[PDB]
Amino acid sequence: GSSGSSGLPWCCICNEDATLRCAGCDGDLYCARCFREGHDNFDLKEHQTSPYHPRRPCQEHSGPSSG
Ligand SMILES: [Zn+2]
Ligand SMILES: [Zn+2]
Repeated sequence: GSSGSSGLPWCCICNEDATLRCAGCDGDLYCARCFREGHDNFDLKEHQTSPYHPRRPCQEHSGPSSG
């Protein structure tokens, strides 16, 4: 498949805030959720991701949170 998405600055899944960039998926920017959701079982062994940093589109100003 080719005709589809081009490359949003946010997660290619939710499009809220991408914090990772999959090289195996054509540099597809993913988040810490959608990614660890599916990109945690497949042959990710090759899908080398990187700490992508967009134009602070949907960034946050707080420390660590749980819950
Ligand atoms: Zn996402
Ligand atoms: Zn991938």
